[PDB]
Amino acid sequence: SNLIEVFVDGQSVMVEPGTTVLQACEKVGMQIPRFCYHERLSVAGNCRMCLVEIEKAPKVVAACAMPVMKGWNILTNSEKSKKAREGVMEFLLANHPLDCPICDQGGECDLQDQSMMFGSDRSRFLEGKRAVEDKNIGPLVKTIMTRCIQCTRCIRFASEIAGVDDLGTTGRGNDMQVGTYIEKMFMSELSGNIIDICPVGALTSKPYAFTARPWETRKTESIDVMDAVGSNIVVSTRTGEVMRILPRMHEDINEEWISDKTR
Amino acid sequence: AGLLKKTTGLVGLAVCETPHERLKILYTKILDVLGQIPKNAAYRKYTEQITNEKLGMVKAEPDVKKLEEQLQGGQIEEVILQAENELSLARKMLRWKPWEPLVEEPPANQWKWPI
Amino acid sequence: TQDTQLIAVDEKLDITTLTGVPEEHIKTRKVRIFVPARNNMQSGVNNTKKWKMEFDTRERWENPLMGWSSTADPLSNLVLTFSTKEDAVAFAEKNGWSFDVEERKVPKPKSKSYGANFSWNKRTRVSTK
Amino acid sequence: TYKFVNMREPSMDMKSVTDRAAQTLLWTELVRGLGMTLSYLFREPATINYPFEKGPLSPRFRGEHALRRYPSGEERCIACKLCEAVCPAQAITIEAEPRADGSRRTTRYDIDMTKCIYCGFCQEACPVDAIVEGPNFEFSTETHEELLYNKEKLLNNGDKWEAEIAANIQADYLYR
Amino acid sequence: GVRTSPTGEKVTHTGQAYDDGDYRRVRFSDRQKEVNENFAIDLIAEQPVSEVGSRVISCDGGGGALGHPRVYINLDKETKTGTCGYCGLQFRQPHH
Amino acid sequence: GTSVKPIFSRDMNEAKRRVRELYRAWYREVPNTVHLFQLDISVKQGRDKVREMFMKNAHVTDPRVVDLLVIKGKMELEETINVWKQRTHIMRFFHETEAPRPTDFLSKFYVGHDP
Amino acid sequence: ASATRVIQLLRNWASGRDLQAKLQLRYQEISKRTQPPPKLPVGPSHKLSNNYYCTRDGRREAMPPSIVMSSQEKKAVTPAPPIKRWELSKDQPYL
Amino acid sequence: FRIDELEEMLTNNRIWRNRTVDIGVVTAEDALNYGFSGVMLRGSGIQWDLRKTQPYDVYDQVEFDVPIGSRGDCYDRYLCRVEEMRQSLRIISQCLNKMPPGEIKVDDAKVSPPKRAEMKTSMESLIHHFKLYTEGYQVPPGATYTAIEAPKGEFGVYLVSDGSSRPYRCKIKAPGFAHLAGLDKMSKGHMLADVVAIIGTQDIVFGEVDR
Amino acid sequence: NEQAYSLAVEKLLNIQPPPRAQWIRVLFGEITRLLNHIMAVTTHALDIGAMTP
Amino acid sequence: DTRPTIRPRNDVVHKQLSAFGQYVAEILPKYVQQVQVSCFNELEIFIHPDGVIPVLTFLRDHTNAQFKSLADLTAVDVPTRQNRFEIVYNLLSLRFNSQIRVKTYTDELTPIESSVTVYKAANWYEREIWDMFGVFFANHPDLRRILTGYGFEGHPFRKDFPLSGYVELRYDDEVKRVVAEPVELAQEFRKFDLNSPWEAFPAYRQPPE
Ligand code: SF4
Ligand code: SF4
Ligand code: SF4
Ligand code: SF4
Ligand code: FES
Ligand SMILES: [K+]
Ligand SMILES: [Zn+2]
Repeated sequence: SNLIEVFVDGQSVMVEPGTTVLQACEKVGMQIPRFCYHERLSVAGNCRMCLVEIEKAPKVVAACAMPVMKGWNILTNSEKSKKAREGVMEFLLANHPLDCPICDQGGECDLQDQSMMFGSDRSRFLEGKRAVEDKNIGPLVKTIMTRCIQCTRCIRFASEIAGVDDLGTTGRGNDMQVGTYIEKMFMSELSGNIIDICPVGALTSKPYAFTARPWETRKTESIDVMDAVGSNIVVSTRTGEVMRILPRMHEDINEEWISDKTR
Repeated sequence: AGLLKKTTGLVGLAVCETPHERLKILYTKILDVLGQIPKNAAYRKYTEQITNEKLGMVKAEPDVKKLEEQLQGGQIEEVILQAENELSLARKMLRWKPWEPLVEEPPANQWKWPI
Repeated sequence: TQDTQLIAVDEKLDITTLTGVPEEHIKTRKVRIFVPARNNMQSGVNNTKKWKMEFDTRERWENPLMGWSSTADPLSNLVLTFSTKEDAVAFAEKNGWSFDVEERKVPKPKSKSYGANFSWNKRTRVSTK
Repeated sequence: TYKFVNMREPSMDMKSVTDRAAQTLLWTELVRGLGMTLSYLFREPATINYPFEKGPLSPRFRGEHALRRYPSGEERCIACKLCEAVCPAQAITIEAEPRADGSRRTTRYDIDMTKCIYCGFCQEACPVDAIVEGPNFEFSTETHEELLYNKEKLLNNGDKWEAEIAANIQADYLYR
Repeated sequence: GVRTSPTGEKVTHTGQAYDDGDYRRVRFSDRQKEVNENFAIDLIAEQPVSEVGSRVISCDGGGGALGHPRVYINLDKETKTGTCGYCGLQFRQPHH
Repeated sequence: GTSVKPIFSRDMNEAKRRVRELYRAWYREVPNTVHLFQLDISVKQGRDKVREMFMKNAHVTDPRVVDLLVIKGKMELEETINVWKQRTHIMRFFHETEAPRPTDFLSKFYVGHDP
Repeated sequence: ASATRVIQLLRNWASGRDLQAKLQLRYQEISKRTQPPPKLPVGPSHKLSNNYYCTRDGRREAMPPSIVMSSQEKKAVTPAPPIKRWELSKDQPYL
Repeated sequence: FRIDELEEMLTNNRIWRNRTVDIGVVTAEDALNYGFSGVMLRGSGIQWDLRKTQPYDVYDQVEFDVPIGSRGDCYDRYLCRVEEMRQSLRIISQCLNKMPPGEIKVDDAKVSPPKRAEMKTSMESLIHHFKLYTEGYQVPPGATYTAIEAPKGEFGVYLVSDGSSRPYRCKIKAPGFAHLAGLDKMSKGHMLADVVAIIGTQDIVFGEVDR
Repeated sequence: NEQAYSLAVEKLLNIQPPPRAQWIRVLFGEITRLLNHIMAVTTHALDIGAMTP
Repeated sequence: DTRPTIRPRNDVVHKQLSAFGQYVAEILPKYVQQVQVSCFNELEIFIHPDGVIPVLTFLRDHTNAQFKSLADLTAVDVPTRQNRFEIVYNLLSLRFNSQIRVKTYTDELTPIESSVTVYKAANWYEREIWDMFGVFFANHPDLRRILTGYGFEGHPFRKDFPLSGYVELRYDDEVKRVVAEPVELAQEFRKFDLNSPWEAFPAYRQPPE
């Protein structure tokens, strides 16, 4: 047909033309660490953690938004790729505030996990960090915007998924702040899902706020009954008590989102 | 041998006052047993090689102290002990017959160890 | 080729009585196998690449002392991993637990292109980055 | 290298055999030990007068757990639950909550002393030096329930053994 | 502050207080319900609001390495007082 | 697949034979273990417990499984005979301190959530 | 917990040694228990430059077990060269 | 000065030897097949010691002689233990004199917790400590049998890790297990006082054999 | 025992302890050797009858 | 040096052990299935069960092999594989000091022949496996239960066996003895969900399908 052969660090795979590099790597099993690309959301190439080395290519390219071409052995584990990941994360993890014991994302932070896997083990940041004032956007989402990494996932979720285009960015440079400028009231029926798209604890669940560290809660699959949609969910229960409800992936019922009423 | 060594140093075995003929007879016996073993078996090749080498050196050098040195097996008593064990092994697996191909393959993925 | 006095044994293994599990734990308990869905709070994937089996949750009462989570069933915090669901189901039947099967849900591969973020007429044009 | 321990075979001259016969008959090594023990009898007895005098300790001594607090009086524990995830015996249990002020303190913080194995893992895990093990070892109790501590009991422990813990931490934080 | 229950028991800083029937009060007869008086809720409120004049303020909780991890709170909002999440001291701009 | 390796017994008949003298030994044992261990069990209510335990695994039909139960009962027999076992372990089969457990669905509903 | 010379000579003669050189006791010679604050050193990879973890990871630089032979004229080889013989003790060969 | 003091009380004493000398001999050949290790081997006469042949850590740079037994009996093993005391003192002197300047934990923070100073000041150290005490260092998949010369005998761990934050199976080779396994052949005609003189240099603590 | 377990663990990790860590390890393992041999000899003498050692 | 933290690599021992692995593979092709040497210089031999006695004897007796010490004997239960239980024999050489490992597989019922004769140390170790994994050993001199309590059931190290077991024991005055009761914990074991969902080691990645 039209399937083009593309190597990944050696072995070759059959790839549909127009497929991004990261999807081609996922076809084998190895996954690019990312913060800006969500599978069911538009791409932005923003986190720059999606950088990877193309074989016989001078500069690394972003696997999030890169139409793969003929051949193109994807050197996932190349030394230059590791160095690019290290530097990009060092930049990401410079102004990040020292809230891991106090941030609810702790233990399932993504950023923490990438630091464990592909990141340094010491900080050379000798200067002061940046602090951003909090913008309240509801009794439903806890907001600590000094922890944000400007991955723009919340903005794209607001624009495409929810459709309420009120969550945006402000300013420029390192003082760029993602929020609502006006003290507006983000009250869509899908607002709670932003808690699960934010890689860091910048946006969290207010009702559940610091009730359990998520490495303790057992997870049991079930079905939402608040609506006739019957969205697949997972109940996180610790010590014989329900803490919260998270969306389960189904691709036919609820994708990976649930309503705030369900959540 | 001059003054025969009193104790080898290991209490599990005593001193053989006439070790050279012991090396000779045990080596000849195990060479016979390997002569039994079919030619194609790699065991016969390897063991005949090492044993004919050992017999050559023991019949060449008649000083016991140098015999241990070029025999790299410590005191001659543990050497004839190991020779008896080698004889026993060859005899025991004469009828075990391991030269045949593998009995059967392991079932599917029985050795991969990421789970 | 592997002569050890082999005997055709058609009926499936009944190691149940060998395992020592009590009668009501081997009969009443219902175990399900599944691929654990990834935590939506994370984008990591390598936790939905195995077949885990877990048992029905039982009573969880609070002790009079500190309101702890004392329970009675020992096979509550017990989860077993398996490479393929066939191994898991074989283990389940041979042990004798009533088993339930859920198929391995995997993400459908969607066509994604950055050129969709902009357009001349398509609705897919973004409004902010 | 190695040394043979017992190959010193004896000689057989008249002097050596007479000496050995005397030692066997006129018990000598017997008298040797009998006189050594006498030397230990007249020595200074090693004995510490408990409880008037206590054994020497070190600033790192691991003992009764306690919950410290900041100089302002606010408890240091922010309920990160790191200590609960660390305790090999799972003797620690926390329930957290958004307090009236807001600071995420523990609704429940109990350490099961009978489950605890006194390792000091909790204190080294604590990122705010909230949980610590005080120098106290004199808490042998009568009832099993007395050992099962509570959040209030831990706070009282941190408020009783406090100058101790502050002084020990001041003398040990550089090592750790 | 510590207050007495309608039964007479001393309430805790978490708000725990065994109710009227509440058969689990025989544990306290011939004994006492151990409660700590030094409530952390109010022992941080009376502390003065620091008036350091800069946009973003560092806080380690005092004692340097002995304090909490260094956090940079933002003294930006004019309508409230910034506070370090770990310790709780309220920091504010000196009325701009 | 269907072909498998035995432990001792070739067919249901010979394993059926092994359980026979296992019950033989248990029968001849029960009275003098009652006497030796100072059991509060009586002779008849000793034998019927053996009978009920033998009937407990009535459903087993795989041979190898039958060899496994017979050898485990053999270990049980050695543990009992030479007084390695203790009186409490002997009583363990008899459920004294264990309260009676209801069977009907109605009592199960009355007690608590349990199938 | 030193003694009289009359007893001091009695215990030494009974013990057949000069034990005053070192007793099982421990007097003022012990280390002080108020040592100054020690400035602890650092490790090798403490520089702020050329400390890339890619060229320093140990866990990541571990390959799977190298397969030698699978079910799917060389001479005889020993697992190790024969171990040599140790030397006798120069200080005290025989106790 | 007290090690020799113990020696003089026990070594040359008539009844310490008589109760112990040449009771329960163990043949050197039959010792190693029985899985015996440590002084149990050295008492019989095999020149084997993991501290020298397979030197873990810096034991190779340390000079020391081992006590090698003569008759393989109880008394030879006891003398080997005491000479091991003395060689231990010599080793202690050697390591005391030559300790180098350096850190205490591996500089790599992903496997060892970071120092408390960078904990409370640096992002990387905070995250690494949080995950290390939350998850821990995930170990690459693989199986090892690590053995050292524990004072009882050779002590080993068969640690097999699947490739996650948790181990898959650790097995304990304790020096006393094979010892008690062979304890039947150990005493085959000696009196009861002899079997209790045997379990002494058998030095069997019932915390590791039993696991 | 801690030396054995730790050595296994960072053998898996292809990591070596710093030299000072090795020296502390061997010094304290030898102190442990002294402790354990004292156990064996003294308790053995206790069984045999000797109480003073 | 440049790598002060990474453990030293000893390739000479690796090549020499690989040579001996080819040796032992050629000598006994009947039972050997797959020999490989780990990165940290530790060789493992995967043999068919029927070779428990022969291969070990060849490793115990052969002049050029010379392994007479049973360091330990262990089973590693893994429910996934068809024959769940795998038995590891650890041998140490004296003349040619080195550590070798031979590994065999068996399920719950298919017996595996008992070494004992090849290594009389195996006996107690042997019993442990039977008393701890259910792996019965053919013609073992005395395969009685060794570690667990009297009249026990199951085999605890089986991964399906619960951590807390099934039955505790305690005093009962009603019968004036220690009695066994079904498990009822005072506080349940919290099973923490470790093993972060991000890939750790790209080298050991499982191939797809
Ligand atoms: S969101 Fe920020 S503060 Fe929270 S765990 Fe992640 S890095 Fe730490
Ligand atoms: S607030 Fe959260 S989702 Fe939005 S850009 Fe920042 S990190 Fe991303
Ligand atoms: S010492 Fe502290 S952290 Fe360690 S087990 Fe005991 S209570 Fe838990
Ligand atoms: S580690 Fe310290 S701060 Fe965290 S929960 Fe435990 S005591 Fe509180
Ligand atoms: S995926 Fe490359 S930056 Fe978001
Ligand atoms: K989030
Ligand atoms: Zn603060």
